[PDB]
Amino acid sequence: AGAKDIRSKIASVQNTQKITKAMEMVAASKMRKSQDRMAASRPYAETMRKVIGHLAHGNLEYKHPYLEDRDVKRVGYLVVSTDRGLAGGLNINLFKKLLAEMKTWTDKGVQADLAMIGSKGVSFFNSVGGNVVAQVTGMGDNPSLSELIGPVKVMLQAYDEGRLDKLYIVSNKFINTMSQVPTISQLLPLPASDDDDLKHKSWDYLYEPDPKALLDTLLRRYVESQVYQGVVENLASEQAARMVAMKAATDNGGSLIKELQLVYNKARQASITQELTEIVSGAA
Amino acid sequence: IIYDDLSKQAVAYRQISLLLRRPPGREAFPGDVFYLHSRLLERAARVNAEYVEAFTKGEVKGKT
Amino acid sequence: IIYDDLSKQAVAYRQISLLLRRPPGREAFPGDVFYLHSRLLERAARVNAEYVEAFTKGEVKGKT
Amino acid sequence: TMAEKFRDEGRDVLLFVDNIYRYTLAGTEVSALLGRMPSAVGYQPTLAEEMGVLQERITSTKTGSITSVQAVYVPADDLTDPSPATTFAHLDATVVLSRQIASLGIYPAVDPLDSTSR
Repeated sequence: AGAKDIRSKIASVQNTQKITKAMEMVAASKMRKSQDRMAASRPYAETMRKVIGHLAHGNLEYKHPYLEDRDVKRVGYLVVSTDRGLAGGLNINLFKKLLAEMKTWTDKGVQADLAMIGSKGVSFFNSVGGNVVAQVTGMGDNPSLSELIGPVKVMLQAYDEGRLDKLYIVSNKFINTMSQVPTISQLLPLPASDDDDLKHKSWDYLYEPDPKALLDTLLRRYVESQVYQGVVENLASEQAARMVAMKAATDNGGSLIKELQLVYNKARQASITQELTEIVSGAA
Repeated sequence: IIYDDLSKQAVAYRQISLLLRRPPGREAFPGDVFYLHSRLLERAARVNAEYVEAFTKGEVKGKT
Repeated sequence: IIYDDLSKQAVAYRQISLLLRRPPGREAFPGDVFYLHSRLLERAARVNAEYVEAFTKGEVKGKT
Repeated sequence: TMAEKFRDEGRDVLLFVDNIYRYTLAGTEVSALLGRMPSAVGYQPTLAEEMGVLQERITSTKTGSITSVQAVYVPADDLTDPSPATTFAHLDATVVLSRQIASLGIYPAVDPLDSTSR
């Protein structure tokens, strides 16, 4: 206490307020860049899904494993997490939703396996003891498809090796700048698209060499593309959440300056009074 | 009874007291600024029937 | 030697000084409260063997 | 006392005081000169009476009225300091001018959100 210590504390809270304002502006720019890199991703997945629709439910159809269900004996999850803190509740809402559904599945007696994108989830699911089978970390704000090939290769290999019976991606969805929501969505076996086989009879492909070999790589590339899209959306969601969290923190700092200043004024007055009384009452 | 500002009474008493050179205390109020309000508000009371009888020379019975 | 709360010796000395009407300094402490503790604590010392031999008139030699 | 003369003539008067804080400070200086004991933050002991004996002479009356517009200055930006605290007990309205509203080129530069009247 004493006016000087409080003036120092007020200086440091004003400094904190400067820092969090800066981080708000930085996140507000990186969010626009992230949601641009998000839009540049759609064409590839959209046209590849049209091709998969043709080869799957067009005038002919194939018995490829990834397209039809089986007995769920265990599940795989691909978990996207942020590499950096100060995002607010983003990671923990997601992990709680994941834990709830993993509990559901383990009640039915089916195990689950986790592949991690991002280091926050890695540390969390190590501390909670989940089964983490593969991971990639430290992508930051330069996500690249070439680094996702590892973990999704692990999970696909384990799928067609029969050791997984369903596969999910758990990630945030950048719905709007003010709202993001954790979603767990299935990507194997392949969801039934809003498509009709009637349109297919118009024409068919010259498959080189043959459709059974092409469809495999199409589905693998498609799953990779969707894991990548989930990662980029999670990144844009992270930027938006950091922006709003730093807004909240800057207002919380500003509303605390005005308490510390009441304390400071009270101490200033008290010291003036005590000193001047100790002078005048010592005289004579 | 409603004392409209007992802050302004304390200020007026602090003035009367500093003009008589009495050593002030915390916030420059005199030493006995507690006793000032204490002997005042301690008069707001409820008195029993025997006190009313004794005070009023027996005119009033059984009222508090 | 362990002096338990010199900060209470200073207060007893303040009382004595203010009752003898000596001029108060800061926090009403007398001016010479530094010279009070100073000449107390400067008795803690380590004294060389020659001082001991002088003091004990040669009865104790070679010990500090 | 000149405004009071205009009031006695039945008129409505308007009295500007260019800084009431300096009236308080002149009171403190004179009080120190006379040798009276210092009060709450160094202010004279008679602070609230010295203010009230001024602020109480300017009121409406069955024959006239004096309104007043008083420039105020708050030491250390502290609205708790005894001088602001004593003056604010007497003010009715309060208009705050703003550098910003003037930078927008809008005049008068009164701030509607901080300006207040009871």
